[PDB]
Amino acid sequence: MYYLVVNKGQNAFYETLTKAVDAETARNAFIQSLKDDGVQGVWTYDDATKTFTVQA
Repeated sequence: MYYLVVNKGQNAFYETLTKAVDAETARNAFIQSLKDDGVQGVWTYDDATKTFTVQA
């Protein structure tokens, strides 16, 4: 569905919000594009917030 992501590492901050239809879809589909920008990091998304944080 509509989830937002925020990448946090040591010297790079990138966050994007895109329509993913579902959860794991946002987990698999979004993670690719979200990583497509800042793959270097790995995200940890919450359900309470509905946001993933790609941290490297």
